[PDB]
Formats: sequence, structure tokens, C-alpha cells
Amino acid sequence: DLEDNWETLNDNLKVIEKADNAAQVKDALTKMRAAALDAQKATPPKLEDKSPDSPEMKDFRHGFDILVGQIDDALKLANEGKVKEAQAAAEQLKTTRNAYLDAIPILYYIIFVIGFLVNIVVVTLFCKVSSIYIFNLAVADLLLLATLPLWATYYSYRYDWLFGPVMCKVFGSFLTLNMFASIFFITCMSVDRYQSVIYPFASYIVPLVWCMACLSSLPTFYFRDVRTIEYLGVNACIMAFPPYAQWSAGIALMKNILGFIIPLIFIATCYFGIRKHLLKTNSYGKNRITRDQVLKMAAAVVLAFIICWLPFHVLTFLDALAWMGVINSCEVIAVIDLALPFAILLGFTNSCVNPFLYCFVGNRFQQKLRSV
Amino acid sequence: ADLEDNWETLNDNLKVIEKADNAAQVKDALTKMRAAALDAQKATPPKLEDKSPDSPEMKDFRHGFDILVGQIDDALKLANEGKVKEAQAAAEQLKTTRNAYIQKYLPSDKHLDAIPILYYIIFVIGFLVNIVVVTLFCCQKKVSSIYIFNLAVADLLLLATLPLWATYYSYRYDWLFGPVMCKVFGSFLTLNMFASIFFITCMSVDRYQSVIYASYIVPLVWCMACLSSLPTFYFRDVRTIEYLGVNACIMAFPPEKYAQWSAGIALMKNILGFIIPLIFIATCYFGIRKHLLKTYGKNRITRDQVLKMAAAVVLAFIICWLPFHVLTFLDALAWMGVINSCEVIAVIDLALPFAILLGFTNSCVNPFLYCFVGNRFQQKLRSVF
Ligand SMILES: CCCc1nc2ccc(N(Cc3ccco3)C(=O)c3ccccc3)cc2c(=O)n1Cc1ccc(-c2ccccc2-c2nn[nH]n2)cc1
Ligand SMILES: CCCc1nc2ccc(N(Cc3ccco3)C(=O)c3ccccc3)cc2c(=O)n1Cc1ccc(-c2ccccc2-c2nn[nH]n2)cc1
Repeated sequence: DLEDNWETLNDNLKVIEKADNAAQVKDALTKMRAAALDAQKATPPKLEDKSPDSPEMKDFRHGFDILVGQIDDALKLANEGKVKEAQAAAEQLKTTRNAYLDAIPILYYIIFVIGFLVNIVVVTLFCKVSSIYIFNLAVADLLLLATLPLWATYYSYRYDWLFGPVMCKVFGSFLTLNMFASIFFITCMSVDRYQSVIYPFASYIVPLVWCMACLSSLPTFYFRDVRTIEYLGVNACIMAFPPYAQWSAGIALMKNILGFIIPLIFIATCYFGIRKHLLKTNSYGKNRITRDQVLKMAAAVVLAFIICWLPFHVLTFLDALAWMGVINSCEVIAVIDLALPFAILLGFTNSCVNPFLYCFVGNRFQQKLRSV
Repeated sequence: ADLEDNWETLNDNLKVIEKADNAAQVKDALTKMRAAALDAQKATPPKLEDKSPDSPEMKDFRHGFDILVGQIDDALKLANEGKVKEAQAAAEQLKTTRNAYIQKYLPSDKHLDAIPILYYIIFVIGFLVNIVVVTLFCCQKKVSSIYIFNLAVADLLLLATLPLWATYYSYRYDWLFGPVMCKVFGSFLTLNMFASIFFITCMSVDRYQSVIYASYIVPLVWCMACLSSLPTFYFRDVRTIEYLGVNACIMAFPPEKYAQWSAGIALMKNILGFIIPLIFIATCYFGIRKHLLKTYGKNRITRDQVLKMAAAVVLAFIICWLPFHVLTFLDALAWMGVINSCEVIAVIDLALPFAILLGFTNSCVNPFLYCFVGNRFQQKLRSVF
């Protein structure tokens, strides 16, 4: 009965988008208004045991009054003969449809000190072109790990910003600038290792990698601000999008493409580009033992990237579909929310892995390649 | 027996030798080649028509075929002995001879110091002007404003490649960055050049849509730019030019039909990069012009100003991109065999880096056309309506 009224509201929503005349739009909105009023009186199979006078059955009923109110606004535009305006008011209904632990701080700090220690070891031992990318990656990793105490304290006050709205934009962007600079230098490292594997034959690339990181962190500086979430009654540092569902889905999609898809394309093309070349050699003696060892070092950098960043990017794509209206079951939406800070920690863990993948096995890679 | 038709025969049978399983199949293709090579030695190149037959240019041409016939006879000696794998290996050596021909019959000392300086003086300016846009959006905090950001980002990435080309041109076209960078930076250049053009189009459609009166368009514009830069990614590679002793980053088309590919790709550059975009820019301008001329004394001053802003974006596009696209169409006809005057061909080559620079200059103009007159367009449009 509840799935039968929401199917009607979601069916006609698609109709409004594919409609060309205002008579088509008014017809779908009339079928919606009736279904919204008919759904307002029904009890869902999740709250079928619940009482009608409960505070849960005070706000969820109020939610429909908002939905009917938004349908009437769209109806007023359609009756005036305003297709583009009534179709725009229908996009606001999508946003209404979507609206319908001590271990975490300890874990943020334990990986902070470790990551700072292993990366301060890289900067000091370094103190070649490949070695110039190691320094920059170690610097970008060090600055990213340095922001961990801030997010640990932010979570200790259960999502509360007490540092200022300027710090929300400044430290918010600084986080994104170094996260991308770390990802984009991992890519440089994979392209260089591939270039050396094929042919044994950098003051422009390093400033470009920082410029691309500055550009990719501009929506972070444009949207991040201290806001009051009326739902929880708290002051949080969030992406203050204009009146919102479209922007959250669009930005979630940009996080995956620039931060995982495009980088992983490169990491994977370089690994299989190194695997194909070293397989065409056909080694038999101790060279078969040597080629396998080189291949293991090539396999490690691509496998460590997907172990550290795939859990978070999977959660981000699932969240994007929620704002689109694909996934609507609140039970599944709650799981994404709970798992999110553990997925965010794996991203920071990649900075602890990096010294072992490139610097600590740097000399070994070149010596075993010049051998085969 | 027209040299080009003789090369088609030599290249056709080369493919036959590779797909052949018996020595009788190989000897048959080599016999057809030997005849075609002898028949091409008596022919005059479709550009050396003016030059005498005893000239040193005509001497190396007839000599290049004596090498080619000599290599065919070596392969024939193997095929007659019943040596398929050996005759097929000798056929791979003909490929090296055919490539030494196409480099010559299809200089770097045309160098000017002015070109690298001009590439840098517009790089810093463009970068500065585009950063100003990015920073002013930051200071400020619309759908149109979301296309300004993307266009500025595309422009910034395109300008960032100018030091690579001002350096490549300075080493008389000797690529010292690596063959991987030739594919990577070659495609990156094309990806952002199209993304800049395709977002100019979005901006003109939006300004027209508002004059009469999105989270899907921006990713599609980048996807269309990715697709349009696939022939650059597939063909850009470092190739050795033995004549100059210089490794150059060039479009490595199959030498089997190299002239056909250069003409076909030159035409794709004009349709996707100028014709289709210009159709939209021009339809939107005259679409806006038709709306303001319909629907005064005091109210004519304001409408004229709005039309001047509409006229600027279409006129700046043809000033920046028409010189290069004209040169590209003239070059396509050279590959076809239409224009054969080396005097006229030399002019295209000399003018081309300057017509290339105008394309990059469009990125310096863009901040003045959309961001710096952004507020003015909306305030004067909400006035007339
Ligand atoms: C190495 C992990 C990096 C990382 N560290 C984080 C640390 C803390 C927070 N959280 C949640 C949290 C958990 C514990 C305490 O708080 C925050 O409250 C928060 C506050 C201010 C700024 C930023 C985040 C999330 C992340 C988080 O998602 N990430 C990943 C990440 C980052 C930015 C972008 C990004 C990229 C392009 C365009 C826009 C954006 C963006 N996303 N949010 N704003 N801007 C994409 C992925
Ligand atoms: C904003 C101007 C953009 C621009 N910058 C360029 C910068 C440098 C070079 N030149 C010549 C030069 C001059 C000075 C120093 O070197 C190069 O040597 C060169 C080297 C590697 C990659 C590319 C170009 C040319 C151009 C150049 O023609 N263009 C215009 C352009 C670009 C690509 C395409 C294009 C579109 C669809 C399919 C295929 C292609 C294509 N063309 N060449 N490869 N791929 C069409 C027009």
C-alpha cells in the first residue's frame, strides 16, 4: 500500500521530466497530489506497530504536508503555462523524497604518529627524477596526516565545529589539496616506473601536479562552511550547497572520477604495461626468480591503492544514488553513515603504506631492472 | 602506373607476404612488387615535376628504388629456395626503405626565436587572467557560473602545456621528455582544447535560453572531449627523423595509407573544433539578436549594450580560431594532391605556429567575455524583461 503510492509519485516524476506541454505536467502533478494525500493516512510496514500520536508520526506526516505544498507550487506554475518552471519545482520533490565510538578517535591518532614517523624517515633518508617524486609524495602525505588530530577532536564532540568558519574553508581545502597531490604523485610514480621498464633513455611536472591539486580543491573552498543542522541542533563544518540533492550527487561523482577512476586507470595500465613487457622476455634461470620479484613490487602499488581507497569510493557512489533517488531504504542508508569514518581512515592509511612501496624498495627496483 | 598507384601495389603485397603460409604465395607477391618498383623508378614525384631528371633530388629517388629492387631480389632468392619465414623477414626490411621514402617524398631550420618568447608571454598572462576568475568566484562565495568554472579550469590546463611546446620548438622539434609524455601530454592538450570549445558552446546556449525565458551536461562535455582526443592517444608517438637526426613527437599514422590519414584527421579538426561549434555560437547570437529587436529612446541604450556583449563572444571565436582552421584545410588539400606548389606549402608551415598561438590566446580573452561581464549581462537582462 505504501510502496504502491510512492511508485505512483516516482512514476509521475519521470513523466514530468519527459513532458513537453504544461497539460502533461499538470496531469502528472494531479495524480501525485492525490497519491500524497492517500499516503499521508497510511502506516508504513516499518512503523506499523507505532502509535499515531507518537513524535515519529508528527514529523513524517508533516513531511507529506511539505510534499503536497511543493506539488501546489508546481501546479500554480503549470496552470500559468510554465513548463520549464513546473519541471524545476519537480526537482525539489526529489530532495523531499530523500529527506523522508571511542575507538574512532584512538584509531585516527595511532595511524597519525606512525604515518608521520615513516614519512619523516623518507624526507630524512632522501636528505634522480624518481627520487624527486618520492620527496613531493612524502611532503603531501606529511601535510595530510597532520590534519588527523583536527578530525579526531571534531568527532570527539560528535560533529561540532569550534575552530571558526574560516578554519572550515582553510583546513577543509588544505585537506583536499594534499589528498589529491598524494594521489596525483602516486600516478607520476607509476608512469615513471613504466617509462623505465620499456626504455632506459621533472621541473615542469611537479608544479603542474600541485596546480591540478589546487584546481581540484576549489569546490571545497567554494562550498565548505559552518552551518546549523536543525535536524540534530548542532554547528557543523559542511558543504553548504544552495537549496541541494543535485549538488551532493554531482560532487560525489566528481570525488570518484578525479580521486579514484582516472588515477586507477593509470596505475592499472602501467602495471599491465610492465607485466606484458617483462613476460615477453622469457627468463629461465635465477632471472625467472628475479622477474617474479620485480612483478611483486609492481603488483603491490596497484593492490595497496584499491585496498585503501575502494571502500570509501564505494560508499560515496552508494551515497550519490541516494540523492538521485535510486536507493531509498533508510536501513541501507544508515549503514553507509556508520561505516563512513572507518572508510575515511583507510585513505589516510595509504600515506603510511607509501614509504614501504616506493622509498624503502627504490634502489632494489632499479638494480633488479638493469639486471633482467 | 602513377607512383601513388604503384606504392598501393607495393604496400598491398607487403600485407599479403605477412598473411601468406606458402613460399609460392610469397614469390607471387614479390614478383608483383619488383615490376611495380621498376615501373615507379621511371616516374617523377608529384612535387619534383619542375626539377630536371639529372638533378641530385631525382638521383636519390631513382637510387631509393634500386635499393628496394635489390631487397626484393634477396627475398626472392629465399622464396625460390623454399624459405617462407626468411623471405617474410626480408620483407620487414622493405618497410624501413618505404618509411625512408615517405619521410622525404610526402626543414627544422625554419626556426624563429620570436615564437618561444610569444608562447611564454601569453602563458603567464592567460594563467593570471584565469586565476583571477577562480579567485573572484572564491571572493563571491548559478548554472551559468558553473560553466565559467569548468571553462576556466580547461583554459588553465591548456595554457599550462605552453612551456612544453615553446621548448620542443626550441630544440628544432627534438622531443626530450619521453615517448609516454608524447601520448600523455599530446592527448591532455586535445582533451582540454575541446573541453574549452565545448564549454564556450554551453555558455552561448545558456545565454540564449535565458534571453528567451545541468549536473548531466558538465560530465558529458568532458566525456565528449575524451572521445574527440582518442585519435591523438592512439597515434601520437616519438619517431626518429634520420634526415635531421631528431626524435620528434608526431602522429604515427600507418605508412600504408599515411596521406589519407593526415587529410582525414585534418578534416575532423575543422568539423569538431570549428564548424559544429561556430554553428551554435552563430545561431545563439542571431537568436538573441532576433529576441531583442522584437518585444525605443531610453530602453534602446540598454538593449544595444546587451547585443554588444553577445557580438563579442562570436567575433572573438572566429578571430582566434579561423586563421588556424583555414591553414588546416589548405594542408588537407596538400595531402590530397590538390595544392602541390612548395612555395604556397612553405607559407602554411611558416604561419602555422602563429595561427596555433591565436588558439591559446582565446583562453586569455575568455575571462573578459564571460566572468568579467557576468553580473552586467544578468542585471541588464532582468531590466529589459
Ligand atoms: C585521506 C582522506 C581524506 C578525507 N579526509 C576526511 C577528513 C574528515 C572528514 N569529515 C568527516 C569526519 C570524519 C571524522 C571526523 O570528521 C569532515 O567532517 C570534514 C570536515 C571539513 C572538511 C572536510 C571533511 C572527511 C574526510 C574525507 O572525506 N576525506 C576524503 C575526501 C576529501 C575531500 C574530497 C573532495 C574532493 C573534491 C571535491 C570536494 C571534496 C570534499 N569533500 N568534502 N569536502 N570537500 C573527497 C574525498
Ligand atoms: C589551443 C591550441 C591547441 C594546439 N596546440 C598545439 C601545440 C603544439 C603543436 N605542435 C606543433 C608545435 C608548435 C610549436 C611547437 O610544436 C606539436 O608538435 C604537437 C606535439 C604533440 C602533440 C600535439 C601537438 C600543435 C598544436 C595544435 O595544433 N593545436 C591545435 C589542435 C590540437 C589538436 C587537434 C586534434 C583534434 C582532433 C584529433 C587530433 C588532433 C591532433 N592534432 N595533432 N595531434 N592530435 C586539433 C587542433
